[PDB]
This record gives sequence, C-alpha cells and structure tokens, in this order.
Amino acid sequence: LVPMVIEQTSRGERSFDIYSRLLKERVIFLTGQVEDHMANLIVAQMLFLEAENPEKDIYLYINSPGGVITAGMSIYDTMQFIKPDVSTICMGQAASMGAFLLTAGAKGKRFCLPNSRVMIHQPLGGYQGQATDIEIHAREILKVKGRMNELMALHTGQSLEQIERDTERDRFLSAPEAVEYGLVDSILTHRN
Amino acid sequence: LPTPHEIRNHLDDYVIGQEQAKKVLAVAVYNHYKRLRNGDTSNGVELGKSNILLIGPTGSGKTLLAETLARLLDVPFTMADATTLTEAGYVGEDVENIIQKLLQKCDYDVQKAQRGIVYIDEIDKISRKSDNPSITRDVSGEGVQQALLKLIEGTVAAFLQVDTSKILFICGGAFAGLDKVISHRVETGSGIGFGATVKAKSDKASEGELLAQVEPEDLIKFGLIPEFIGRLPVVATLNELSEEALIQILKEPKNALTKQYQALFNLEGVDLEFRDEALDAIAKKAMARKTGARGLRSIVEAALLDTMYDLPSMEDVEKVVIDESVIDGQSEPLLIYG
Amino acid sequence: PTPHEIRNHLDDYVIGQEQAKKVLAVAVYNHYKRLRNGDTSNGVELGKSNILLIGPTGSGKTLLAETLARLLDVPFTMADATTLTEAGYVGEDVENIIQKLLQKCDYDVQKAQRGIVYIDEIDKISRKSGEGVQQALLKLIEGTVAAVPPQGEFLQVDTSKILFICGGAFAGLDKVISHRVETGSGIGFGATVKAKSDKASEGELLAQVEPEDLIKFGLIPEFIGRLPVVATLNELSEEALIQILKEPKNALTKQYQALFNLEGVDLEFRDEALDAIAKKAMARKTGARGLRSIVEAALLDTMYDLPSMEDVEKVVIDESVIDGQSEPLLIYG
Amino acid sequence: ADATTLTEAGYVGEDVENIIQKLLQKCDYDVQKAQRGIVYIDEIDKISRKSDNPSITRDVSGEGVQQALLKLIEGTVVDTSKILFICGGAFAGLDKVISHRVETGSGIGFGATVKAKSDKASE
Ligand SMILES: Nc1ncnc2c1ncn2[C@@H]1O[C@H](COP(=O)(O)OP(=O)(O)OP(O)(O)=S)[C@@H](O)[C@H]1O
Ligand SMILES: Nc1ncnc2c1ncn2[C@@H]1O[C@H](COP(=O)(O)OP(=O)(O)OP(O)(O)=S)[C@@H](O)[C@H]1O
Ligand SMILES: [Mg+2]
Repeated sequence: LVPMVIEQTSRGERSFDIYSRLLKERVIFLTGQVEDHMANLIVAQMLFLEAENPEKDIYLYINSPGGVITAGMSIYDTMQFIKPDVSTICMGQAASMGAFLLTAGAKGKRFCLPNSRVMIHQPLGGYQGQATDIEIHAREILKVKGRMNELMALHTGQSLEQIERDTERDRFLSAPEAVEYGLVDSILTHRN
Repeated sequence: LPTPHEIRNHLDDYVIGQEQAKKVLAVAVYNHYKRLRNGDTSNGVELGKSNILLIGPTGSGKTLLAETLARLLDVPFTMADATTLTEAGYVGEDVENIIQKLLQKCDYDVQKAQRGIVYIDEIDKISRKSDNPSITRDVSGEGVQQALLKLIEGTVAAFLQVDTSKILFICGGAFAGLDKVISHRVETGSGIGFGATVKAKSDKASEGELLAQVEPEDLIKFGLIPEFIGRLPVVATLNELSEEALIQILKEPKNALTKQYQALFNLEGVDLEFRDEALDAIAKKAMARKTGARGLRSIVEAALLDTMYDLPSMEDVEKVVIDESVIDGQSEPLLIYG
Repeated sequence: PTPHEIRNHLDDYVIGQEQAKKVLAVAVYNHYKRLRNGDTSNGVELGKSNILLIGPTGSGKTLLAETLARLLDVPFTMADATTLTEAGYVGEDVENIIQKLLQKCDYDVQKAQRGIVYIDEIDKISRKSGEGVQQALLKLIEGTVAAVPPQGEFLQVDTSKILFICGGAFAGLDKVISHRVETGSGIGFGATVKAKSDKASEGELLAQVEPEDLIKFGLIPEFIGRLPVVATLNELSEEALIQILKEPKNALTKQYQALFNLEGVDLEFRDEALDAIAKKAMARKTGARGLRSIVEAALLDTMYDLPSMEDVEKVVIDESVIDGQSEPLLIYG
Repeated sequence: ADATTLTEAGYVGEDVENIIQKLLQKCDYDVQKAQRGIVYIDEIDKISRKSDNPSITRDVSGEGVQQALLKLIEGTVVDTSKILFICGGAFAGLDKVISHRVETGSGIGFGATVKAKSDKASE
C-alpha cells in the first residue's frame, strides 16, 4: 500500500501519493535491482524535471545492490546530459551499478548517510556457445570493464591503475572511507 | 511643418534610450500634419486617422515625451489624467471639459484651436471593471471610455461648436498587467524529450520584447472597449531604459539628480563628485529595482543618506568623494578636510 | 437598394466570400424592406430575421458586418461575448452598447430601431457560466421592451426592430460536421488525415452545416432557433491574401502609395513583392489583420527618410527588400 | 451605538463619524462637554474580519469598519483624543480558537491526547 498525502494550495486540495509528492519537489528514488523497466522509469522522471525547470537541482537517492550494467548506463548518460545538476545521496547501500551512479553525480553535491555502505566490483557476465561466439562476448565484457574504470577515475579523481586494482574483487568501504576515496564529498549526519 | 528628422533630433535632447519610440511617433505625427496642410485628400483612398498610443513600463518617460513634443509644436497642447475623468452629471470632473481646456490655452482662438493636439495620460486606469463590489453607480469605468470614443471618432459638440475630426488625439498611460496576457498568448509549450527546446526561467524574453508584439485582443481583454482599439491604428510601444541609457540620463540631462545633490551641498559650502566607476554601478542597481528612472533618485538618496546626516554637523569639510565601493556599502564615503 | 445593387457595392471593399455575400445581402434587404413598411397595411406582422456568421478567425466576419453597415446611414455597434455580457455579476450587459447605437443616431430612438448590433466571439460561450449567458441572451435576441432606462425622463425601447447578427470563430466545428456527412476514420492507416499546411477544405465543409451540428457544439436549442439565417465563410488561401493587397478599393498598397504621392514620390509594388508578404503573413497566423503591420514595418525605414532625402522622383520596393537583403531602390531625378 | 449598522467610509450607511454625531445629540451639541464624554459600542465582534476566506474584496462591513475605527478610537480629527471608549460583543466561536492553542493536543496514535467531552474544558 502507498499512503496518499494531500498538498494544500491556493487552487484547492490535491491528491498525491508518497512518491508523487516528493517527485514534485525534484526528488527521484532508485530502489530494487537495476533493470530495463525500472531504469527507463527513472530516465523519464529526469526528463520531466528538466522541462519544468532546467536550473533547479534534481535529487536522486540510490539504494540498491545493483543490476544490469546496460540498464544502468542509460541513467548515467541522462544525468550527464540534462543541464540540471543531479545530486546523488546513498541510503542504506549502493553496490555494483549503484556505486557507479553514486559517484556520477555533479561534483561537490555528492552525499551519503553516516551508516551507508558502498561496494565496487568488476563487471559480471558470461556466455555459452561456440568457441568463436565465446571469444566475441569475452572481448565485449572486457571493453565494458575498461570504460567503467575510466569513468570511475574521472569522478573520484584516482588514477586509472588504482581503480583497476581495487575492482579486481569486491571492496566494501564505509561512509567515512568513501569521502577519502572520492566516491562522495561529505556525509549528512544531522540537519543544520 | 517639421520633418521627421528635425523632431527626432530635438526630441532626444530630453529623452534618452528610446530611439525606436521617437521614430514611430515622429513618422505618425508628421503624416498627420501633412493631411492637415492639404485636407482636400484628392486621393480616393481615405487614410485612417493617425493616433499614436504611448504604452510602456512605469518610469520609461511616457509623460516626458508628451511634454517635450509640446515645446517643439506651437499648437495648443493640454494634458488630462483619466483618473479625474468621470461620467456627466456627477461631482466628478466631466469628460466634456477636455475640449474646453484646449480652447482656453489658445486664448479663446476657436479658429486656430481646431488644429490643436490633446494628450491623455493613465488610460488604463479607466479600464472597464466589474461593478459587483463597486458603489451603487459605477461613475468611473466603462462610462468614461465610451464618452471619450465619441470625440475620438469625430463629432461636433460644445460656446462655439468645435469639430474634433481633424484634432489630433494622442493616448498614454502605462498598462500595468498587460504583459501577462501578451506573454500568455505568444509563449508556447516546451518539450520533454532529449530533442526538445528547453528554456530556463531566468532566460526569459524581457518585457521590452513582449510589448513590441501586441494584438488588439490583448487590449480588449485588459478592459479597453473594442471600438477604442480600432481608433488608434498607431501604437508607439516604448522599452525599459537599459543600463547604458540610465547612465546617460544620470549625467547628460541638465536637471540630472547627480547635479541636484551637488547644488544641495553648495548651500553649506561643500561639493561632491561622483566617480565614473560609480555611475555605472548605480545604473545597474536601478535596473534591478525595475522602477525606471525613478529608481536612480532613491539609490543615490540611500547611499548619501549618511553623508547628509553628519556632514552639516561636522566642521572643516572641503570636498566629498564617492566611488563604487562607497555606494555598494563596502566603505564609508571619503572626505578631505580643508 | 435591391440585393443585386448591395452585392455590387460590397464586393468592391471586400473580396472573396461569394456565398456569404449572397446570403448576407438578401438577409439585410429582407429585414430593412420590412422596417421601411412601418404602416404594415397587411394584418400579418413582420418578424425579424437574425443572421449567423460562422468562419475561421481572421476570415473577415467582422469586416462584413461593418462594411455592409457603412453602405447605409444606419448606425452600427459591436460587442464581445468573451466578457460574459449580462445585467448582473455574470458581466456587463450589452444594453449599454445598444444605447451607444442610439447615440450615434443623434440620440433618436426612432432611428435606433434600424440598428445592426453585432456580437462577436459568440462561440466562446458554448455550453461545457457558459450556458447562463446563452439563456439570458435568448430574450434579448428577440423582442423585449426591457432594457437599461435611457437618460434622455426614462424610456424603454424594444429590441425587436433592431437587427441582431451573431458571429464567432467556432473551433472544432469542422470536426463534428465531417463525422456527420463525411465518412472515414481519423486515426489509422485507412484514416483520411488532413494536412495542416495543405488541402484547406474547411471552408467547403462548413457550407454543409445544419442546426444539429450546432446542438452538439454546445449551443442550446433555443439560441439556434433565434438565428434562422445561417452563413459560412471560407478560409483565405495564400493567393487570396495577395488579391486583398490590390483588388480592394481601400487596400493597403493603395493607401500607402497615395500617401507618398502627396510629396511627389510614387511607390510601386511588383507582383513578386506582394506574394512574398503573403507567404510570411500566413506563417504568422495573423491573417489579413497582420498584413498592415508587416507591410508598414517593411517600408517604415524608407518612409521616415523619404521626406528628408532630396532629388527623389519615385521609389520602388523589390522582393529582396521584404526579406531584408537590400533596401527599396530609388530612381534619382 | 451598534457596530452592525456601521460601514466603511465612502459607502451608503452610517459611518464611523456618525458615532460622534450621536454623542453630540446626547451632549446638546457642546464641544466642551463632548470632549469629557464616554462612548459605548455593542456587537463589536460582528465587524470581525473573515480570516477563513483570504481578503479579496473590500469588506466594507468588516475589515473596513475596523480600519476606520483605528483613528477615532485613539483620537483623530471634532477631536476624540480625550473620550473613553468601551467596546463589547458576544464573541461567538472565540472559544474554539483558544482551545486549539492551550490544548494543543490531538491525534490517533497512542501518544495522542484524547479526552471525553466531560473532561474537555468548558466555554
Ligand atoms: N527616457 C528618459 N530620459 C530622461 N529622463 C527620463 C526618462 N524617462 C523618465 N525620466 C525622468 O523621470 C522623471 C519622471 O518620469 P515619468 O516621465 O513621470 O515616468 P512615467 O512613465 O510618466 O511614470 P508613470 O506616468 O507613473 S507610468 C522625468 O521627469 C525625468 O526626469
Ligand atoms: N475579406 C477581407 N478583405 C479585406 N480585409 C479583410 C478581409 N478579412 C479580413 N480582413 C482584415 O483583417 C482584419 C481582421 O479580420 P476580422 O475577421 O474582421 O477580425 P475579427 O473578426 O475581429 O477576429 P475575431 O473574431 O474578433 S478573433 C479586418 O479588420 C480587416 O482589416
Ligand atoms: Mg471579430
């Protein structure tokens, strides 16, 4: 069930849900495993907010263990294409594609909760078939791994070699460690 | 009798930053004088009456244009505010007295008064309004507009009967709120996809461009009766003074407020000078206020408020120097003792 | 004047709308011929025949009523229904406008009976208040002694002898008409999609209009009954606007040229330039209304400098001048 | 005097100035004796502005009446700067506003404040 909130305005009472009410304030949610259906929905929300106001910041809370890499790339392109700066805040956890999107936000606007956790790992795939087909798929996944590493180094500011070594295996970093690594900028502990 | 170039040259001596406004007004007024010179109008086609409408943002100088053109012309020129105009048979000032005001200014010269010009200011104030919460009888409103339309169209009414068909009529008044209807019609929707044109709210067409494109339906929706709009084929639209125009009006004019304060301090034997880097800073601040030329006086008054509060009390004062920092509030005005 | 004479004179000031001119001319001739018979020897009473005008915005519906009225010495007034005209909180009753018509006729009620009061934007009050205006306007359209008491003693004139012409730029009326007589779907492969920039058949479709169509549009049955005479106006095509520049007696080109002839300088507009102005006017969607503004602005630059310049015999405007590539060529002499 | 009969200046009906006029009738039209007099007003709560509906139209019978009273109540200009004024009226509904403030307790959950009508504060 989704609670229905009411917003008081001069025109009159308006009916909205919990998610819709926050969307009107330029807020987006990224919950559940990343896929084509959910990823497309997020992209649509970003486009709508840009048309309403191409200057106000668009928030996006990332809370998911990850999902399809291809689906996640669409969200990254939209964030870097729309003029409004996308502010990403990590809530709960952000692993696999979630971690990549966390560091993809506008510089100086990335935040995370004090107890949030971010995990980064190399791309996961796999193909079965003839030898020739397996070779093509192996090259494709390798190329995606290199591109992802370069993008990560661009935001976090670390060297390309450092990112590759740290992505060889799953790496768990707490909120304080994320700031030093470069994934996020500051930590939102209490409202001031 | 004066060519459009002559009126423009002498008109800019007082008004600044309105070259387009003076060009349209000069052409329309010049054409009317040509018809008056030779009223036979042998041509089959009868040119419509050339009535110029002065519409623009507050403080642009619409009333200033009316006064400046009066000096150049020798025909009688009387100014009447529509606020006092009311329906006949009431304590309010009758609208039929406007024509009389033109005769008195001409020394009762009815023969020479038929070629006069009358200007009306604050026309938007008499826009028809719903008489629901109004007083028992809406003396002021659509009644004044309809009565004026009688003379604009051309009728003989009284003294000696005077024909208003050939009497040039010029309208004025700053239409407050008309920019909302104009912007609503011209503005179009914006797409949401990647291949869509998205315009930021800050990067919105200035009010000057919106007024440059107007349609009769906008005036009718504002309150003006539809017949009144048709009678004014010429619509001279003004534009808000730009930053470059504000600085010019701040120094070039003989009665510039800058020199007004300088003479004010001369009473006690003190004088002040405004640095060039400070004149432009004052102009930009005035533009933010959106009050036109009137905002320049307020800005300088506040900046010099402290100077006038303690200068007379102090002794051994010779000169005062004000720069951009002083007006911006960063530091206090400089003063050299002597 | 007989209907034929009325048609000959009106076609000079306004061009096109052949069908609307035939129905409009007969309607005015039948109404006025009845009023002239004030004696009414025959016991049969003469009833008014209200006229209805339907056409796209900018087609000249208002110009047809005003121009036709000028042919006669009777007064003509106009009103707008967008303000919800009514004697109450709904708006401002048009009764005041009726008194204005009386004023034009030296404030004589006898002559005011021949009024041609016209109400524009009538389609804007269609029922979806909207229906309230129509209901209150039913009696006014027909005979009704009640009206604003004039102040010249208080009289009460009837609105039965004054002709009433209601006309508005109905939006979407062509869709309902097509769905009634014309066949075919509007969506699908087999649907007959009408090009927005081509195949301007809206005017022809409007001719096949019946009272049933107006009922669905929103107009109440009582209002439609009040208007027995119905007329239609076809949209002005790109070529039609070109003719309006020269064919009309008081055309824009003739007015500006005559003005320049006063100083001895004659300006001539070539056929190439006329079509250039018409094509851009259609894009602006302003119709014939914007033709005077665009043409004046094009020649405004040279008009201002014309009186000051010396040694001028006759100027000319080329097609490139309209586009701004060059300026009007001047022949020294 | 009656506050309901009063109305904003510039409209038909008795205005604020009429209040002093009635006082003159009681003081045989004597300026000296009028300055030392006292006035009373009844049904003052009837001219209260309708705060529920935002002010969009001139409330001649409401807000306008109070605005005009702001001058003569404390003294303005006949001068009314030396006559005591007493206002009285059976304010209806004022108890609801007071309760909504002092009580400041409501809700559905366990932490809410729910009490029977008997325990609720009386008017
Ligand atoms: N274009 C201008 N050039 C020079 N001085 C100007 C100009 N416009 C305004 N001023 C100055 O501003 C003073 C007052 O401005 P106004 O002409 O009264 O503005 P306004 O448009 O009449 O305001 P309204 O009538 O309330 S909308 C004039 O006396 C001038 O000193
Ligand atoms: N057939 C025509 N011949 C000549 N001029 C025309 C013709 N049709 C329109 N015009 C011109 O275009 C102007 C606008 O056309 P109209 O239909 O009269 O405007 P309108 O009827 O007031 O529009 P609405 O219904 O109020 S939105 C007229 O005032 C004429 O100057
Ligand atoms: Mg019209």
